[PDB]
Amino acid sequence: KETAAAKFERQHMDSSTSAASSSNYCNQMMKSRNLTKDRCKPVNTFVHESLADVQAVCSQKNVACKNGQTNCYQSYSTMSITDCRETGSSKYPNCAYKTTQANKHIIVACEGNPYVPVHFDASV
Amino acid sequence: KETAAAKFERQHMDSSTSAASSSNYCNQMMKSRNLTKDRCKPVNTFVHESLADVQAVCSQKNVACKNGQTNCYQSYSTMSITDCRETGSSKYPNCAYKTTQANKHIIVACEGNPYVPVHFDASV
Repeated sequence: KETAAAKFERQHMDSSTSAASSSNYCNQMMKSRNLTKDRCKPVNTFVHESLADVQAVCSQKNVACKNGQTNCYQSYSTMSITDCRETGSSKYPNCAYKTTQANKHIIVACEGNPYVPVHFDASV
Repeated sequence: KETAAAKFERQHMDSSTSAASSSNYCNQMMKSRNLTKDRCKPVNTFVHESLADVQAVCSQKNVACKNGQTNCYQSYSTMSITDCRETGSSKYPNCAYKTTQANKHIIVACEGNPYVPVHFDASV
C-alpha cells in the first residue's frame, strides 16, 4: 500500500510547471497520476509549487477541516493551482476533465512525524 | 423543517455587501445565520452576489460534485466570496472564525423545480 504522504504527492503535487499548460492538462494529469484507473476520480486539485513550499503549509495557519477535524492548515500565501473536475462527457473508462487554473490559498490536512500533508481539503 | 433551497440561502447568500467588511465578518455572520447554534459549523462560504446571479449558476457549467454526483455547476464568472473557517481558539459555545475574502468561481449542487442551489460544493 501507498503511504498517506506519498498518496498526497501523487494526487496533488505538480512542481514541474508554473501553471496548467493547456485545457487538456487535467485529462493528461488525471490519467498519468493513476486517478482514472478503476474509476474517474470526480474532483482533484494539483499544486504548482515546490514540494517544500507545500509541506511548509503544515506549520502555517491552523484551521478546521471541512469535516470538523483540527489538523488542517491554510497557506499564508496564495499558490498556483489547477482544479480538475469531471465533465458531462465523462464516462469510465473514457474520463474527461475541465481544467481551471487559479491562484489561491490551499488548505491541507497534515499527519505524522515528519508532519506532512495527507489530504487536500480545499482552496480559498 | 427548512427547505433545501432556503437552507442554502441562509447558509451561503450575503447580497447586502460587496465583500467581507472586517476580519470579524465571519464571527458575526456565522452567529446571525444560526450556524453556531448547537455546534460550531467548521467551514462555510458566503457569496456576495445577487440571489439571481447565484441561482443562475444552475444553468451554467455542469461539473461533478466532490462526492461524484452529477448535479453540480460551476459559475462561468468569478464571484466575490468569503470563506469562514473555525480557528484553534474556537470552542462551542464560543465559536471563532477566520475570514478570508476572495474572488472565485463557485460550484453548487442544484435540485428541484425550480432548479436552484441546495449545496455549496467548493470554489475555484
